[PDB]
Amino acid sequence: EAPGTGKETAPERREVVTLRCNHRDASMLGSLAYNVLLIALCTLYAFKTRKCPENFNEAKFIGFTMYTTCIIWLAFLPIFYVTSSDYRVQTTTMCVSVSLSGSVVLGCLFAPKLHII
Amino acid sequence: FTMYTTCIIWLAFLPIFYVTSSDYRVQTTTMCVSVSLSGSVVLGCLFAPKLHI
Amino acid sequence: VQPGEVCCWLCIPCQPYEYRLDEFTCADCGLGYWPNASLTGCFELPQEYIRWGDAWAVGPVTI
Amino acid sequence: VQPGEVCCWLCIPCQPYEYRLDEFTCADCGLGYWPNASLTGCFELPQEYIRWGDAWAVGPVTI
Repeated sequence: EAPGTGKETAPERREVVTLRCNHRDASMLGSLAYNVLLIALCTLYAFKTRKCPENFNEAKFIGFTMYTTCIIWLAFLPIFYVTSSDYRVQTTTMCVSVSLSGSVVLGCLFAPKLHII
Repeated sequence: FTMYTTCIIWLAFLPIFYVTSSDYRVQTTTMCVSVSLSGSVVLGCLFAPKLHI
Repeated sequence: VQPGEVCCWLCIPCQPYEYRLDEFTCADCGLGYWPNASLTGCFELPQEYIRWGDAWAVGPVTI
Repeated sequence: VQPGEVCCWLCIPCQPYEYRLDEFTCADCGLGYWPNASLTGCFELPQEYIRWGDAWAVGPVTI
């Protein structure tokens, strides 16, 4: 498509400009989908192997992490899709979503690691 | 477990309305469906034993 | 603007975002600029995004 | 609008939210008003959202 860096975004009211990539607003969802189905099959296995008390019942923690990640992604995809007009707000919400996903992954899977110290 | 699920649902829905609060013309319409989804989440948390039986 | 007769003129602002070419015409030079105090004008408009200058995105940084 | 000549005038469309005034200049009702072409009536008092309306209401009330 393009390396990016689409400068001088033309707004309806020519007051201020904002720097952005070429088409990082609607094309990224495609790549996002490339992971979503993955996550899908992943949580599918998380539902298939949820009854496994092995590794201090690590299958339940895997399933919980999958549930939280799938919920936050199902909530983040339409938000990132409908907020493509604004730049600062869209970047802020996608950044908050990414940070929340990373934090819930580090807090749900590494919960027994922190508990046993 | 259901309380933790409801809490993470709250923590996931909070930024949704926090970012959808912009352009309140659609926020006044999404408030109803957000409250309905929250009520449905609480209903599931409460009736998981009722749904199993 | 020049009326039918060519001995008077009406002083009206055509557009605030339009380049000031002549005393009778009014047309923009480029796109996404503002006429500055210089003679050329309709230019000198950098990107409107400060690097870590606004306290509105400190949330992502601290998280 | 009246040019430097008193003989005739110049036809220029002003802002649309202005009322149907005389041939001097189109008059406005102020912020938050919309006149008509019948008697220059600027009331524009609609409702916010009708109960059980077909626009973003049927789905919510049904769910």
